[PDB]
Amino acid sequence: DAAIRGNDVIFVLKTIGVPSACRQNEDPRFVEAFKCDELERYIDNNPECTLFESLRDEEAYSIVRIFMDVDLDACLDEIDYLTAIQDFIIEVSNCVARFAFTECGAIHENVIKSMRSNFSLTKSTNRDKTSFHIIFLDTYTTMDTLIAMKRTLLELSRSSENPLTRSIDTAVYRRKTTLRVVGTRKNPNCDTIHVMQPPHDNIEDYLFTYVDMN
Amino acid sequence: FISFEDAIKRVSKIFINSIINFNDLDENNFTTVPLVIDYVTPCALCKKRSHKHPHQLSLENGAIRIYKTGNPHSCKVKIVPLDGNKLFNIAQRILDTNSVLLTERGDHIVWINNSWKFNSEEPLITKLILSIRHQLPKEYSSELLCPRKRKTVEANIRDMLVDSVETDTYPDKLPFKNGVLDLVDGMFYSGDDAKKYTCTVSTGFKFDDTKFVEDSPEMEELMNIINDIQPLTDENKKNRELYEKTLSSCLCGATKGCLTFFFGETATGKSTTKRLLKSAIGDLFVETGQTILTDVLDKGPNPFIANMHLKRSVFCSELPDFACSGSKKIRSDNIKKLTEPCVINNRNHATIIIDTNYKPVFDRIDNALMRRIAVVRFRTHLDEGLDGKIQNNRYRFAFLYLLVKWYKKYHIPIMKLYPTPEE
Amino acid sequence: KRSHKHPHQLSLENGAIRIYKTGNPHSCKVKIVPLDGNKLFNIAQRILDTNSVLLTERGDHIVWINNSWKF
Repeated sequence: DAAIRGNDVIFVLKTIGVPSACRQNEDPRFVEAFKCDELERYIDNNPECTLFESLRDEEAYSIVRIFMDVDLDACLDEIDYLTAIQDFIIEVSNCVARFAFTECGAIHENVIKSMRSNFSLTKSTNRDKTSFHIIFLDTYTTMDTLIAMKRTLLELSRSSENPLTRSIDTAVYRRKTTLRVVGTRKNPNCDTIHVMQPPHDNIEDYLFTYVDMN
Repeated sequence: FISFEDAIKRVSKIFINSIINFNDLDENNFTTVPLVIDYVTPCALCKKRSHKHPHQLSLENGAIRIYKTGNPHSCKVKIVPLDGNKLFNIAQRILDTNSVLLTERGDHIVWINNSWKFNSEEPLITKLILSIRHQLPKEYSSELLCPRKRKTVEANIRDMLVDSVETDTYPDKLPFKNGVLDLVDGMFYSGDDAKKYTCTVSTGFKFDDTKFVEDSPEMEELMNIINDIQPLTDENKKNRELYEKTLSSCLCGATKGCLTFFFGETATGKSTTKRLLKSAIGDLFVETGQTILTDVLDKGPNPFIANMHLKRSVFCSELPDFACSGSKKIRSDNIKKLTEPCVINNRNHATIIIDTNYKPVFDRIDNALMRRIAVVRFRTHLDEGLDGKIQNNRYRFAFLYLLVKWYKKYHIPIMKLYPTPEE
Repeated sequence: KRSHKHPHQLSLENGAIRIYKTGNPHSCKVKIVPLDGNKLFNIAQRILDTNSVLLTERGDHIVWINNSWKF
């Protein structure tokens, strides 16, 4: 299949709501492409920038990692946060494994093993809000599988009652999707950003468009 | 959604204390006006005492969230979600683990105690539901202590199970009662690692790696014995290969359409190899007599026709000489009609093997029979200690190592047996 | 891990017993245990703990009454 083809270039939009015509012409002021080292250097030099991660062409290469985001408007203590996240991971992993076994024809056990092997966490500097993006490193999937999984995840979010599960924002499984780059400002006049976790100190693990099969 | 009145009843049930501004709550301003609680008893969310701040309700994702004004850590957040059934959610979660499956036979298979089991006159699904309750969240755990609710969940599981799967698909894995042994390299899967192999049969005994090692005198003297049986003599140079292949093909899981006869004289260890093989296999190995091969199996009852179901190998011996007048010779029609891949869902892969001391005679012969005749013979002509070794069965794993090595040499390249039309 | 130098700690919440590691809670796992459950379930547990009911390979249920096994 892909074999040698492995995505390593990071495609970035520098402003939300880019015009389509500028995108088709690769406007240097709205569309750019870095590497891992180039991207971290660009972030380090400019701390006030607004960078947003997305793909460029979906009709040729559409191999990405499995991404969802969560947002409760309620601060929680540490231990309940750990229990909530563990229940979150077990539920989501079991559900997507069932979907892959049923519709994708994959095997359940290796899916759960790869997905429970490694995962990354983020956090928000807000004291009244708890938002985080999780990305699974050793799981790869196309766009159509994700939009099919959209309906499954939405009934799962409706069905469960754990506080972390009910905030699964299902709209991020759409065509030409974009996700905020971690450690980068969202609004030009907003100080709320995302922070890393001690388990992972590398930005390559925080970008879903980076594909590296081991 | 549900009517607003049911929602008010649910939120009132959530809070132990009464509500003084209940009358002020309406269908259009139920997310703005604060609610004041008569704090005569501690609230169920957090014990504390006499909260001084009103709470509030928010509607997201078809759920009502209760949050206390002021510091958030004072009172725990509560959510009334998913106006609907809870037992359906539990049934969905249980089915999501792929612990219960449906087969074309009409029955169900359940994964309990690291084993796939199917049985139609006991409630296995309820046992599974009771057992798996630990993996579910805490609030779902106390819901499964009532047998009636377990019956409801079992009914939901039965309804939502439409597709059918087929078991026993990989012929390259030999099951145990506590795992599966593999033929590619010879290492033993145990526990959930063997779950992906839908095996419904077992050998009947444990597998232990301590006896499955190579540096020991036991299998050294085992090759001593087999060289006493099959020495590396030129006369055996043609035999050995095929002989070894046959033994390794005793382990194969695919259908067998080729016969295999062993010719020899009396007191020639031919019956001893039966014991060496049966000790190595277990309950899967089966014996047969001369009653069925010379009689029509499609006429009248035949318990053997039902019995070979998922048998691994079948052995036929003590055949009387068919050259005697009045002795009813074998019926080749039978030997045609067991060589099929199925003899009414009679999944059959048992290798037919025969030890005989007489030259077979056939009523009628064509190309078809000789295309599937294979012959092997043994060359030597007493050690009673190995007999005790076999009876107490310490020589299993040392022997399966030889079968695995022979399978590596011959059967891993291809699953095929080469017959010898010559006789 | 190795010996959990930070001592553990216990708590009760909604009738559930919770165990968590002090210091850095992320260095261990928080465990939850239900307290009692149903009363008839507890009676069944107590009866089963006496090893008075057994199941055979054949599918029979044998009980121990009046100094004799019966089925």
